[PDB]
Amino acid sequence: EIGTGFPFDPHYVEVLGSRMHYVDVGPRDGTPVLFLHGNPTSSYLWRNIIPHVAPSHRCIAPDLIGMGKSDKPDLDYRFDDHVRYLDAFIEALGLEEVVLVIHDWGSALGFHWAKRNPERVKGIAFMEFIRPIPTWDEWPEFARELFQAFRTPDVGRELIIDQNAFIEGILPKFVVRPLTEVEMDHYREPFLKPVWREPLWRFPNELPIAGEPANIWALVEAYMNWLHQSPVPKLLFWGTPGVLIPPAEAARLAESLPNLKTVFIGPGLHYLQEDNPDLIGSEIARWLPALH
Amino acid sequence: IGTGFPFDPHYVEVLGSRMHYVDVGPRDGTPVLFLHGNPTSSYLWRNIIPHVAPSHRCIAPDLIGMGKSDKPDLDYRFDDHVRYLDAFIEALGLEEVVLVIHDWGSALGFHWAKRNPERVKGIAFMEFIRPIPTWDEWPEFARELFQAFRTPDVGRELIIDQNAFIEGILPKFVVRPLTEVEMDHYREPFLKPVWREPLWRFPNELPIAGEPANIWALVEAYMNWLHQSPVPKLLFWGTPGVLIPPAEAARLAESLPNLKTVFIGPGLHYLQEDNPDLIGSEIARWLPAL
Ligand SMILES: [Cl-]
Ligand SMILES: [Cl-]
Repeated sequence: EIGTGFPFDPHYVEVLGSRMHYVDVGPRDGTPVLFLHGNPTSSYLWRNIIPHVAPSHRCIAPDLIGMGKSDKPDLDYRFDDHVRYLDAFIEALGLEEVVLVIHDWGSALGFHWAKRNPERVKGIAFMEFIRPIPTWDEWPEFARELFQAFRTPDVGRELIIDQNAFIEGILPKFVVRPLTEVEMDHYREPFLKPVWREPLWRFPNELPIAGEPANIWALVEAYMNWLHQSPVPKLLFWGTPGVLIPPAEAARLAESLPNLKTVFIGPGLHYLQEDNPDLIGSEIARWLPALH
Repeated sequence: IGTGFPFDPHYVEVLGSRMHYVDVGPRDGTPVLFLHGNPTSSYLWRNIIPHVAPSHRCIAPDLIGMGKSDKPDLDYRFDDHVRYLDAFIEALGLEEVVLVIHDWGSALGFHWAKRNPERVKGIAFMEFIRPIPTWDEWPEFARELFQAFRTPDVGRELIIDQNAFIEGILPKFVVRPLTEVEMDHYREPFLKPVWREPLWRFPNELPIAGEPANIWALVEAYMNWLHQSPVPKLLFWGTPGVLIPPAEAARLAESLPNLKTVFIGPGLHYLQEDNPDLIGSEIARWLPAL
């Protein structure tokens, strides 16, 4: 029964201004074994191979830049981009000599690194690796039309980006046994529809206005009532005309909040820190010792 | 007004995610906890912290999904932020704190303070979230936009597609002009993302029938190196395979020096998913001989 779990603590190293994730298990010394995945996978692909090797050797399995749990900087993600990031990853880890275990585009990276660093490679295990394919007749007939479409302008991006054809189509098509839903979800995870700007939209939809949404209205009314009764020392900064706290609200708070000091900061709307940070910071500093 | 952000990054793992935070000033004493709101980050506090750090530890987290913190798959409702900030505070082992809070950071800070009243030694606040009884009390110059933000479909087109909260509201809500350097700090966490670009670029780099020529030459070059190199080699292959069918495995057995070959049985391309135990155990048996 082939394992679906990924029982590996995350490790990250900063590389050319981004972070790359990697598996790092086994002893600390000896020759490390460096596992390189390809498209559209991650170190997840090695999850059931690493445990055979970890008892005797250090196992390092990075996620290529833009993949797995690695950062996704704004690159073209051409082969040369992957070369740069993997080169810097190996150097950031201070690796000397390695054994390579490589697959697909990770094999193009590994072989290219090995050719440039032959003294540092003690062995290469490889499988289903990138070699020059002399004609499309040498490409498997059952996947020829699809890969030709991937390489066809516009249509390739529709299939791979809009329809996720490489994860939903190629990946199970190129495994003989059936992948489970848990396994597909691990492969889907780095490429789900991005969170992106969701937090910025959800916040205004939570603002407590005219009783709605009711759960936030109740919670905010509760802490406003707490503030009205609490002896906690309070410091209010307000600007004019303000947004949430106009002058009239500042005066209401002066009437209603115990133990309140109020500072007017001058012109201000909502992000008062951008209009008079020096007064805000200096007044906080002056107020803090009075809290002893 | 300074535009730089001269604070070393710190990260802490919270509920499976990394949260970024500023941590400056003395390492002990009561800490001052700065909480930003929408659509900002610890960057909002960059010119206020230096007044406070001489006397007190200053901690300024980026809320989950914002700043340099991770972006897990959440709804990003208020309750999500409550959970991650609660766990952030406990992860740092904070006991008593002074709060300095703004906007949704004030809703988070006041709500935390009410639930933990023994641990709050003071609260500084500004432009904070309070119950707004009617839209009448929302300033007219921003009222239509916030009504639109809360309208189905329209609100997402504005905030997500057009970045209205960063490109519109943020400078609308500062009296002086924000500089482009400041705008770029505020834009950075929310730049249009990379997404699936690597998945499409890879098949367009495959060396097939000579193209693309730069990859063809590079791949030919390392294949020529492999054919002359004495390095120990171990090839796993399956049937029918994809890139390495049986006839190609046989050709490699003839042409590569110092090669051991292992047939794994049925296999196409991701052989690790069809026979991981044979691949892993054969690598383990092979490594001592190196
Ligand atoms: Cl908001
Ligand atoms: Cl590919």
